[PDB]
Amino acid sequence: RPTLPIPDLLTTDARNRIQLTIGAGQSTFGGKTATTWGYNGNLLGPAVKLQRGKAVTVDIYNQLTEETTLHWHGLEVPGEVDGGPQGIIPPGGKRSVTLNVDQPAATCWFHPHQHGKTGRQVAMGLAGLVVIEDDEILKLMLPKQWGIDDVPVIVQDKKFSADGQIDYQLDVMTAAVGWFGDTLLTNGAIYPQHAAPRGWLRLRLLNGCNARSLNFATSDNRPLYVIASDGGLLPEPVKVSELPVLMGERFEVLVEVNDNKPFDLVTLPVSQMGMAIAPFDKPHPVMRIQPIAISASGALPDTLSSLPALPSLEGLTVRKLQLSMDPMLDMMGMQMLMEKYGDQAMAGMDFDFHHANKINGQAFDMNKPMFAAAKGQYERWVISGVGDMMLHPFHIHGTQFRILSENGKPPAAHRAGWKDTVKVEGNVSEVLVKFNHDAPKEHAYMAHCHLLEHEDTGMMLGFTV
Ligand SMILES: [Cu+2]
Ligand SMILES: [Cu+2]
Repeated sequence: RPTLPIPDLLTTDARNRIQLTIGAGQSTFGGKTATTWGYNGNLLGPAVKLQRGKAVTVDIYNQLTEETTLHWHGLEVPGEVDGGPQGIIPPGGKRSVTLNVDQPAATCWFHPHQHGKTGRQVAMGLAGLVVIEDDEILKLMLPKQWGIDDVPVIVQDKKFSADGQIDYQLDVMTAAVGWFGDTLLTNGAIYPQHAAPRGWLRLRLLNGCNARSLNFATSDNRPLYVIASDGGLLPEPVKVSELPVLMGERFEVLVEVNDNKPFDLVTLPVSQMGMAIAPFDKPHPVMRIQPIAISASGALPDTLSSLPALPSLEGLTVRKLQLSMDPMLDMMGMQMLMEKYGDQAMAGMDFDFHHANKINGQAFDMNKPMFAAAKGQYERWVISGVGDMMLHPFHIHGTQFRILSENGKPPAAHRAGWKDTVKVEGNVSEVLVKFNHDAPKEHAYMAHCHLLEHEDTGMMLGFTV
């Protein structure tokens, strides 16, 4: 196996600046070359490291021949630096943003948010990481050797043309069910291996797929200790045998490397339209873990953090957000899916498409924020997928929120801490959300489905603070 590539840990320079160059290059998948995009590279990006309470200025150089934006998914920052569809960086141009980090330690990420082209731009290779650190987390003695026992794991699927190029399309099928492929990448590589010291291994898992949900496990069924979610440390570790991860969600887990036998991190088949088509109809290797006898001292603490209590529900503003899809889109999309793949496309399951996906009866309008949310006050947002059968990992910019109910039930323990994404699929979810920073109509916050093709075809709204 190839060794697992490790995104460079990128810190501020002497003048508190960081440089990111967005550019086209070449990558190789199964010996066949593909044009790919990356941040400071051919593909994917670095891990930008940030400290709570410390400002940094990021200089962003768009070296593509098309417009793009740069969104910091998970970051509690004003709209002005949030990099939504309004944050155009012109081809060949430079834009600088100041990030004043004021949130708990977490693994966040960044990616484009170009109007109607987010799916393509992510599919082409653009994604990076954000490692936020604070006073508190460094006291825990968690594994911390970057790329040795503290390893990022960005898992993505791609579809390739016969000639080896990435095969991306926003068409009627993918507008309905999302863009998905038959090849799995782990930090850009096909089934790589990582050499992990005996003791404890920390994986910072990111589901960077456009539309594919994942469910992580190990090949020999050893447990995963979930220590962190989108927005940071849980109160204490949650021990699981498997870990579902929605598009754009991050979890950090520890895995015990307690002997010398190699094992795989795998993803288990999911029940989501399109996603159980072979070879994802069976458990699928993500990466091979090879135990090695080199120095490590990371540990699993009993107690990780203390989070605030859920706010009292009494008197909070409630906002309804009804997710919907044009029924003509669902029919045609599911029709083209069967025409392409056949029966397996429905395993586990019991006309201008460009504006067919909606929230509150409206496809995204960049010039029309849907509402003004309060600043510094909890609100209760109620997001409903009643009426359609698709999966909608619902993401809200400018915040880390608490899940009160997820798609019918109180959240699983490992999902009860800080989240920026909530599952919506045929039912209704509730979040307790607070915005610590402002966003004017000219640089509004987004709230949207993170199934990228849904977002690109209207399942997004803007809101101010
Ligand atoms: Cu985001
Ligand atoms: Cu959706």
